[PDB]
Amino acid sequence: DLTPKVQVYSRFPASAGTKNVLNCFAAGFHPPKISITLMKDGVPMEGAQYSDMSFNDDWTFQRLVHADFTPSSGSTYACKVEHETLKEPQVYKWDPEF
Amino acid sequence: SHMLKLLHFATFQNSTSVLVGGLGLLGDVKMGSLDSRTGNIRYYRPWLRPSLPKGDWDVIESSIKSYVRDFSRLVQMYTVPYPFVFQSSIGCELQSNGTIRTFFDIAYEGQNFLRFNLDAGTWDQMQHNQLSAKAEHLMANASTLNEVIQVLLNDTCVDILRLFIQAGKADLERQVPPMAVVFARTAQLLLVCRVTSFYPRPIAVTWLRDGREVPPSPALSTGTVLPNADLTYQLRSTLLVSPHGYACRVQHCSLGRSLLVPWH
Ligand SMILES: *[C@@H]1O[C@H](CO)[C@@H](O)[C@H](O)[C@H]1NC(C)=O
Ligand SMILES: *[C@@H]1O[C@H](CO)[C@@H](O)[C@H](O)[C@H]1NC(C)=O
Ligand SMILES: *[C@@H]1O[C@H](CO)[C@@H](O)[C@H](O)[C@H]1NC(C)=O
Ligand SMILES: [Cl-]
Repeated sequence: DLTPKVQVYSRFPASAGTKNVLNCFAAGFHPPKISITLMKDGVPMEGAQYSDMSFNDDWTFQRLVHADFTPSSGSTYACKVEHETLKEPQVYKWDPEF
Repeated sequence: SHMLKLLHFATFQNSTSVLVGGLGLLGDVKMGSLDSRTGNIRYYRPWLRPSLPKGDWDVIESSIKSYVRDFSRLVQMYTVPYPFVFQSSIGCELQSNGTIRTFFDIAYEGQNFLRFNLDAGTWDQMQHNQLSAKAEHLMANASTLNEVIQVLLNDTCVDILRLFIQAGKADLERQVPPMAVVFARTAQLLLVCRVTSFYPRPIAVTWLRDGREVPPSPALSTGTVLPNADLTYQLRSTLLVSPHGYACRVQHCSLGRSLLVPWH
């Protein structure tokens, strides 16, 4: 099996009170079954949309999850990932610079 | 260069249960997919359906659905313990040359397992184990199917490709210019060039020190390209420096002329 490689990043350079999109991309994993949840202040973000599961030329699976958001000072954003390679769900915080 | 690619995958959970998915791609433009519950094909681009008559679509759908169904049946009939995953990647590529490349590969547990040989019209065993050896001999035995696969790959896939290049030319030729910012992270200082919004995917992001390209070393990381949801892409590149002038240079076909972003 292969553990997912996860990046969390926004569509545009973020700015407090300016509309944006938060992206969580999981890749390089096998088998394809995986949960990916975008989180805000410890709770699942509303409005999340899931790309079709796909795989790359070297057979590893990948998936893009995205939600519209307006980052505010004081909120925290993360992507939580469960996959059979992980003993527990892994929380990847959004670094608001990325 | 253009490519039409059909992707399929299947997790066999037990002897009676299999979760299938599939995707149709024209370069990185998603043409459609397989409804993992009903198995009906979904069409994502408006130029697709009118590009061929209904009867052609009917034959394409029925051949896709037979492929998927027969795949699952063959595996269950001839396999090795549950759970496991098979994948297929099937398609053709046209160079500007006019040169055709075809491909029809099956993977097993994420590694090449069987590969079609177009000229001989047979199968190459890709894993050095009994399961792959069995699969190769089984598929070697399907002479007639293999004759038909040859035509599907070399004639019908290519013909449909040429037609899709024309029908979907607006998608294929779509361009979106990159936007780039540069900022520094505490470290030595780590300079970051973050580029987003670009389409198509090929791009070249390099660092200049006094107008001069910084050579590769472990001080310079260029990251991996990341997708956005609106079919544009993002890249980050970094340079460990010591507090010379620095700028990030972004070259992209949407620009003809490059983006030059100084570090301040
Ligand atoms: C196969 O898998 C499904 C779903 O996980 C289950 O409902 C079904 O009864 C299984 N069959 C056997 C023989 O265990
Ligand atoms: C594939 O197609 C071209 C004609 O368009 C032909 O010249 C070439 O020999 C073909 N290869 C095979 C294996 O059929
Ligand atoms: C292929 O066919 C031969 C002869 O018709 C048969 O004896 C053999 O078992 C077949 N090979 C496989 C893997 O089915
Ligand atoms: Cl977006």
